[PDB]
Amino acid sequence: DIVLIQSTSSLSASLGDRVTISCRASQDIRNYLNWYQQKPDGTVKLLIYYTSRLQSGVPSRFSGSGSGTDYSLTISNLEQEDIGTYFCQQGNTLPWTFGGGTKLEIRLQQSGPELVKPGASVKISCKDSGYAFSSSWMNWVKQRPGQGPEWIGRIYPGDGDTNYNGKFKGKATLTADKSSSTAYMQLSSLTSVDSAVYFCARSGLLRYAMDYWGQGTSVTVS
Repeated sequence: DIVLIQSTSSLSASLGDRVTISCRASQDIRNYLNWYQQKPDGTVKLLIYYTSRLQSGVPSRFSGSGSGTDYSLTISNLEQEDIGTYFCQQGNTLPWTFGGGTKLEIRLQQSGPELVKPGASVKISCKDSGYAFSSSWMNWVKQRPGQGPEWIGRIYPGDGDTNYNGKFKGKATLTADKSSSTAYMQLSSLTSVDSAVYFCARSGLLRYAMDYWGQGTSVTVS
């Protein structure tokens, strides 16, 4: 599996400062590198895809560069709304993998939180109001505090096709219901390591770029 490293895990700067965050891959990822921004409230948005393309709506102060194994994201002049944690993600080879994240500071409808007993199981949902639910891939991502997110797998509701990250094949079961435009993920035999926030994130135009995100579901093992 490809490993992504963000050598700076935390950085503080001043408003107006130029900021540049690095992402290094263990092997050539052929520019299939995306950047996500997670606000302090936990919401996630795709900011840059395919190394340098800005998602619609993203301010021009954001830019991405790189090639081979070395990539970077730059904010030309920092604004308050840019505070949060940035994660790079490669889309060259499955399973998709993310960097550990870089927290920056100033110097889809998912189901509710669940509290589970050790060894129990949970089944969380993600409803898509978009018309392309049945013709898009619904991905699921795990995020533990301060850890690099992990891509769990994906399902194509159109025909039920699934792809799992080997690490989660015995842990997660993905299903979907086209009639209600809802995707589900069942997590089995939960351990303390399974306590995390789980996100559903859709991809379609670019399979390796998740352009629509749910707000996340916090699963806690007691």
